[PDB]
Amino acid sequence: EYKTKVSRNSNMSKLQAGYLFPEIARRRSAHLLKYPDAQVISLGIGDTTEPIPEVITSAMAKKAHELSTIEGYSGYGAEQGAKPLRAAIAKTFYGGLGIGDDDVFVSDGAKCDISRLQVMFGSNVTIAVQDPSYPAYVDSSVIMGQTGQFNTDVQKYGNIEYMRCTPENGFFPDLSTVGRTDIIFFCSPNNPTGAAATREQLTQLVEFAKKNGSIIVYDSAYAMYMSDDNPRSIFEIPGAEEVAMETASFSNYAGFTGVRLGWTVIPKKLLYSDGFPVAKDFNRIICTCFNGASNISQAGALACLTPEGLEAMHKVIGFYKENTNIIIDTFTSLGYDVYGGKNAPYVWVHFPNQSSWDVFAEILEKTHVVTTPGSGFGPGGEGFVRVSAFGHRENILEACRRFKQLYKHHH
Amino acid sequence: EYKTKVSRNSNMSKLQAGYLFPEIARRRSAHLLKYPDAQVISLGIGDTTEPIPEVITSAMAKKAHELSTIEGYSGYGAEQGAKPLRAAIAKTFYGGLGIGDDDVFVSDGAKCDISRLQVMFGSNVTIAVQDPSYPAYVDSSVIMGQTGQFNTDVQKYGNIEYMRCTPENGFFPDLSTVGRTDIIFFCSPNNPTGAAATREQLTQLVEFAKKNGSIIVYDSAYAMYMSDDNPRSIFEIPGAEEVAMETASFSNYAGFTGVRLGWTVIPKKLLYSDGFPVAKDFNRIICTCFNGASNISQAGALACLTPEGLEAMHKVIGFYKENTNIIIDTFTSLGYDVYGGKNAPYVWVHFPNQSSWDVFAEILEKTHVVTTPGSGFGPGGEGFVRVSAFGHRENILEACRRFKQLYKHHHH
Ligand SMILES: Cc1ncc(COP(=O)(O)O)c(C=O)c1O
Ligand SMILES: Cc1ncc(COP(=O)(O)O)c(C=O)c1O
Repeated sequence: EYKTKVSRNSNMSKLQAGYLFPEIARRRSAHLLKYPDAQVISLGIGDTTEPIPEVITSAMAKKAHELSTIEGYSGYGAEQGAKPLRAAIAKTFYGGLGIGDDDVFVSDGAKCDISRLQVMFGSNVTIAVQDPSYPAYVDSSVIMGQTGQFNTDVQKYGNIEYMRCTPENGFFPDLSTVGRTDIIFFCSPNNPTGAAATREQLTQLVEFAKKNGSIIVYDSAYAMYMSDDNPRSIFEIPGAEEVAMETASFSNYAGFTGVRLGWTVIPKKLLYSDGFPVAKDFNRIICTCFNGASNISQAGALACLTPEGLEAMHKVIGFYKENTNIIIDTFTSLGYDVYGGKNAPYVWVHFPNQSSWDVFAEILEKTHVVTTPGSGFGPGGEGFVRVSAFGHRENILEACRRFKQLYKHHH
Repeated sequence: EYKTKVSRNSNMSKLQAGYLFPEIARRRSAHLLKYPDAQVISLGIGDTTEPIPEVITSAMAKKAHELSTIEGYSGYGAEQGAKPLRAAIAKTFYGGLGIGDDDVFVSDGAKCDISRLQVMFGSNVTIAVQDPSYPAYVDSSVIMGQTGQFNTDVQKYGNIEYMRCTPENGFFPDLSTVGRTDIIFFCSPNNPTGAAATREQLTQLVEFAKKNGSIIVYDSAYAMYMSDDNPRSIFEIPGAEEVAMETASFSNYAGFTGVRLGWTVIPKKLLYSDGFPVAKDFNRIICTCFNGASNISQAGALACLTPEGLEAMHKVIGFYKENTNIIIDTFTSLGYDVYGGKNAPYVWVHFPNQSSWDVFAEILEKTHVVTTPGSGFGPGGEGFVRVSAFGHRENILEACRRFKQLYKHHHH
């Protein structure tokens, strides 16, 4: 066979396996070939299942129709997003926190922003992550050349600072043990533990970044699931504006997982060591590497941030929070240590003396329920399994009855 | 003021100015402050102006409504795109060229794919570009670290092979003079020159890439504007499957500039030097750095690839081709050497012995028409201005009447 003379990107070779979620999808597909009539219930990837509220879809349908008219047609939009949407985001989520419309950048989702932020930061920064955490932070770091190879003894990539988060520390790292890095990725409520940092803990985090001259990338994608009285935005901590940016999404709030609409906020006072504003470089990246979120998706997001939109999202969130309680009760009554579920739509279940890939396979084989192995979120995830609360009520109820039946005489 | 201790990305520092199109927007604004009552006509950025066909927007509205129903709701899609859409793309545009559904990757636009491909290739490859060409290829290369500093003497970033395309070489590089690189970005019909490579030229291109062991990134975003009998896909050249990929969009076909939907095709036989298939690394990128094109946008694209969708896109394209003819005739009758226009919805007008930024400024100053200076597309664009044919008919006719009044004493 012919081969080119182009060298494969050595950062791609570093990656230890495929991305977590497609690999779960692969195993689900294999299972369905093995048992074509299996009634599979999917609680692995956190994919929303309930319809998008009509007030939101009507707005998208209306925009689509307007595109067929002379007066309603629009072409390229500003890569930063429509001004009225940036304004609605700024006031709805950051009103009174000193965030301006120009600090908000509308994206086609938070996953995409994590990678565009990483292009911006470039190959020469070092990163810290919660351990466990959402796998995109680590993988985007490897892709951009910020790391060494995967070390199989400790299950870590070289040159990444993995901050230890455990049941024992309430899933917040001991910052006195964490080494200095350029960037700190911090998710609250955290995926997969469900842990939400308190005001005191976030104050420690900002003080730590300030002393270290670090940039916090704060992921608030589950913040509207907060039940405890904790801050929902990093900008609620005075001084955050000098050290932090925030990324979020409509995915988990309006069921926009397939519609594609999120945002990032980068404050005016966030500067590199030469004084250059970080926001200006992010603007260059989005003007060069992106052409804006879909106009229809933007029209949907605008409808979300109205009294009727917020009421509709609140209801959807409430439904999923009810699902979470069902799942919590099931595993608790079976005698497992169960974490999270209070401030997030998933639960983090401890399975001692088994690898989480083995647990995943066993649950899928015996109950036809898809979960997420905890090791997929980093080495501190080993021995845990994440179970999503996103599903139709009847499916959540059925998955729990399957779990109880399997584990009742054994645990 | 407080500053972090994080070093600015040295590749961002390398960039010479802002992206071209935001810079034009800046000058347009400043012009409106100077002339508050001016009736500005924009023939600058290639932004579509006519409504999307109803057959297509109806499909998008229907999908939106379906998302409000139990049965019609869908969440995350395959990051690679809906299978029926990959299948429709593969058959409509590549039927008989040996492209499978699994070789097609649906995106939210060609501009985004170019930068995702650049993340995949990484910082250690070298690139070649047409000179002139669409500025994202160069700028994405600088951002990824593939270049040296900008040299102001020659107006070029170090370590990029700029392949000069001129009236004297028929707007196709003299490949015998082009140095070896890893990647060759090649756009046909070309933006900004409008030139479409012939079957013979593309054959030379594939032969060149094969001998150099290069990967061609073929940009066909204007291929449906083809009037001459020239190939529309690189995969029409036997051997292309070993050295080429293709990136395209619905932007210029259905007015999807704001809707956001494109694709990239990477064939099975395209391998890095260690035998690893390039498509597998692109798949890792789009599964890690992207979460799929919008479901609504995909439903619109699926509706494009039907008898009714194709007829409607044909009509839209035909309207812009007629605008292009109006513009060509105007500059021709004014005594200018005018290029492109035949196979693409823009015209590449020669203004020799002037700086193109100066010509840009003069046209805007006197006629209130925005164009694009050729040097925004690289040093090989110096001496030319690109004029877009995207506009309402009355706006095209009015711009042409203003050009005629501006330039009537230049030639007899
Ligand atoms: C922790 C976390 N970060 C980022 C994302 C990416 O979200 P998006 O759907 O907007 O691309 C997700 C998925 O919802 C997530 O759970
Ligand atoms: C030559 C060329 N390539 C790529 C693009 C990007 O297209 P988009 O992101 O709208 O799909 C354009 C603009 O239409 C272009 O002119």
